[PDB]
Amino acid sequence: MFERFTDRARRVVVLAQEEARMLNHNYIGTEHILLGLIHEGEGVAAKSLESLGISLEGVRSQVEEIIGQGQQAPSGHIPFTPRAKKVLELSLREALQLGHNYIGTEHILLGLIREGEGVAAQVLVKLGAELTRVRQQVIQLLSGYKLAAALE
Amino acid sequence: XLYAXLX
Ligand SMILES: [Cl-]
Ligand SMILES: [Cl-]
Ligand SMILES: [Cl-]
Ligand SMILES: [Cl-]
Ligand code: NA
Ligand code: NA
Ligand code: NA
Ligand code: NA
Repeated sequence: MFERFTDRARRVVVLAQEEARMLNHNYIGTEHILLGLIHEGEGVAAKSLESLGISLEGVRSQVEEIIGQGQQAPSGHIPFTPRAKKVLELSLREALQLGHNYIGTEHILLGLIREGEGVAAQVLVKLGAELTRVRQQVIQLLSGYKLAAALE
Repeated sequence: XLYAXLX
């Protein structure tokens, strides 16, 4: 639920919508969630993806090559695809399974990996970030400086 | 939640 999202995780969603709009896409899919995670730039998700060599411009290029740029930019809110909804539901599940009381960028990316079957997943693999490796990078950051920060 | 945006 968005009430439990951190400020940074809410920004991921807002940026995902902007990324769909700039591509003239009429639904926010997992590929746009991925773009929002990268565009946010500072959280666990962005750091994990950067560490595997994934870039904002590379993902944008792949989305344009796989889906195609749309024809007119939509106005207003852009609805989630069914799969993007599933990913956001899984972000909540991932936090619950870990025992966490918040939803951060880490959990959005973990939910994306857990669903594992949409355009973001296709793009990640094509660009050299295996889904299991993305998950490992996220978990390693959680076990490291995130746990350190919580203990201080 | 869970439609679009932060809804
Ligand atoms: Cl909510
Ligand atoms: Cl870039
Ligand atoms: Cl966060
Ligand atoms: Cl996906
Ligand atoms: Na996915
Ligand atoms: Na596969
Ligand atoms: Na590789
Ligand atoms: Na590899």
